[PDB]
Amino acid sequence: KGEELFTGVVPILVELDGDVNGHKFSVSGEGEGDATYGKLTLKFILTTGKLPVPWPTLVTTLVQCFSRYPDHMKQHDFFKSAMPEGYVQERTIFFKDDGNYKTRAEVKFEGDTLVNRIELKGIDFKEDGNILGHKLEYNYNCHNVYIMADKQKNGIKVNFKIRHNIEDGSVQLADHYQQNTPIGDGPVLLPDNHYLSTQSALSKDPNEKRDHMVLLEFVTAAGI
Repeated sequence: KGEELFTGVVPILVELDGDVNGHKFSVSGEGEGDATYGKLTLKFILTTGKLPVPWPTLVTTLVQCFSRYPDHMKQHDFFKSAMPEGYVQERTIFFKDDGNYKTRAEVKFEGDTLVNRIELKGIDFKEDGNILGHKLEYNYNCHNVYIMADKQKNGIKVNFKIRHNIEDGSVQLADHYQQNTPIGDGPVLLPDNHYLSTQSALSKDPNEKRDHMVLLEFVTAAGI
C-alpha cells in the first residue's frame, strides 16, 4: 500500500551530517516530490561549517521513492513498497584517484513528510584534487541507475558511475555501490532488473546569500 502514500505532492526534508577529511558540516534540504511525474524540487542550504566539497558530489547522497514507475512496472517499485516504515540506503562512493564517501541514510515518513536522514564520512581527499580544490563544473549529466534484487538480503543493490565534468574537458568519475534494505518487517516488492533514468538540473536562488544548491530532477523507471 506504500505506493498510495505518493499519489499527490509530498513534502520532503533532507538532513546531511557530513565529515570530509575532518571538515565537519551540515546541509538542510526542503521541498517536495510528485512521484506521479517523477519530479523532485529541493533547495539545500549549508547550515553548519564551511562546504569542503563541490555541491555536485553530494547530489546522489541528498529519495528514489519519488521515481515514476510506469503502470506496467508498479510491481518492481521496492522504494514505495518499503513505506511508510522506510528503508536504509547505504553507499560507498569512490572518487577515481581521490577519496571516498561512506553514507548511511534512513528514508521514512515522519508524520506526512518524507525524510532523508544521512550520515556521510569522507576520507583520503587530496588537498589540490578535483574535490577539495573545487574544480568540478556546477552541472549534472543524465545518468541511468541499474536496480537488481538481492533476495537473500531482503533488498536491492545498485552500482553506477557518475561523470562530473571538469572545465579543462577531463571528468571526475564517482563509482557508486548502493544497498537498500527495509526498516520494517512487512513484505516489500523485490524487483526484476530495471533502471532509473535520472535528469538533474542544478541552479542558484538569486536571493540566497548562504552557500546552497537548488535541484530539479525527473526520474523515470524503464527496461521491463
